[PDB]
Parts: sequence; C-alpha cells; structure tokens
Amino acid sequence: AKTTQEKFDALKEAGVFSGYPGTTDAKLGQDMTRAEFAKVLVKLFGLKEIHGQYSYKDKNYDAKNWAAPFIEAVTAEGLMQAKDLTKKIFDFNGKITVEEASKTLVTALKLEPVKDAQNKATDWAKGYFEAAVNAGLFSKDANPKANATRAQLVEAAFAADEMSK
Ligand SMILES: CO[C@@H]1O[C@H](CO)[C@@H](O[C@@H]2O[C@@H]3CO[C@](C)(C(=O)O)O[C@H]3[C@H](O)[C@@H]2NC(C)=O)[C@H](O)[C@H]1NC(C)=O
Repeated sequence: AKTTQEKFDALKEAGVFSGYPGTTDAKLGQDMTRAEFAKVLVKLFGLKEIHGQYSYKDKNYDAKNWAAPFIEAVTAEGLMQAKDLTKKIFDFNGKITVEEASKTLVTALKLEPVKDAQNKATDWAKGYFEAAVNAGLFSKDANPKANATRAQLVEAAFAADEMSK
C-alpha cells in the first residue's frame, strides 16, 4: 500500500516518470499536459520514440521541444490524435480531461467499455469512464469532465503498469 508520492517514486525508478529538471517537486496537484500524457503513454505501452520528424505546425513544436519524440510516437500509434486534423495542431501545453484519459487508457489496455454506463461523463466517454473506474484507473467520484491532475495520472499509470506486467 503506497501514497501517490510513493507511486510516483516507484514509477520514476521504473523510468515511466522522471519529474521536472532542477526540482524534486513532482507537482502532483497541477493539471497534466497533453505532452506529459504522450510521454507516460510511450513508457507504459513500450512505444518507439520518433526523433527528427514533426507532424504538427504548433509554434515551438520542433527539435527544441522535448515532447516531440513522444507526441510523434502516440500520433503514429493512434493513442492520441490532433486537436485540429486540418491545421495539424497538437496543442502540447493543452490539458486532458479524466474522461479523455479514461478512453485512451481503457483502449490501450484492451479493456471493453461498459454498455449503458450510469455516470456524469460526456455521452462518448460514459462506457470508458465506467470501465476505467472498474479497473481502478480513476476514482468513481472523479469529475470525468475535469482536467486530470498529475496525481490522477500517477495513480492511473501505477495501476496500468501493474495490470500490464
Ligand atoms: C523548458 O520546459 C521544460 O522542459 C523540460 C525538459 O527539458 C520538461 O521536462 C519534462 O517534464 C515532464 C513532466 O512530466 C513527465 C510525465 C514526468 O515524468 O513527470 O514527463 C517529464 C519529461 O520526461 C521531462 N522531464 C525531464 C526531467 O526531462 C519540462 O516539463 C518543461 N517545463 C515546462 C514548464 O513546460
């Protein structure tokens, strides 16, 4: 039995998390970015990083962007998609809702969404949020429409890692 910080520490040892350069602060309280989620997904699901290729036109999406090799990987693999497919915008600083994360992780873990799920999630997400709660990826009382915190994604990543092992 481990606290959120202990789960982060365990996942850091496993190489799934690394925290931020120049601080021991895991910043568990703040909303995870789409870039951070791409990195965690690559580590969880053993995806190959794709260096030196840029599939998006976002300002400051280039070789200088640490997240590009992870964003490219989840893009090719189809675990994450463009925010704007036509303008080819990823929105790497953008946040991710609990229900968005639920669909991505449930799909990646090859779990089946729950038919006619009764919960507060958006219609497209109801089955995925329910399946995520049932598999111990998120708490039943999480707001599915709220931005997922780094704490929530540490908890989810720890469960996904244990179920994938
Ligand atoms: C210059 O911008 C900084 O660049 C850093 C890499 O050089 C970047 O570091 C990343 O931080 C991410 C935080 O979330 C996760 C999921 C984590 O493991 O905790 O992934 C981390 C990346 O691996 C990377 N961290 C390191 C030590 O290189 C900062 O986030 C990023 N900070 C911000 C505020 O965007």
